[PDB]
Amino acid sequence: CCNCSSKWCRDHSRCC
Repeated sequence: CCNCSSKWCRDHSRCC
């Protein structure tokens, strides 16, 4: 799933 570490992944998607 989306990686919380990522800045864009968290900025657009929510942390797993």
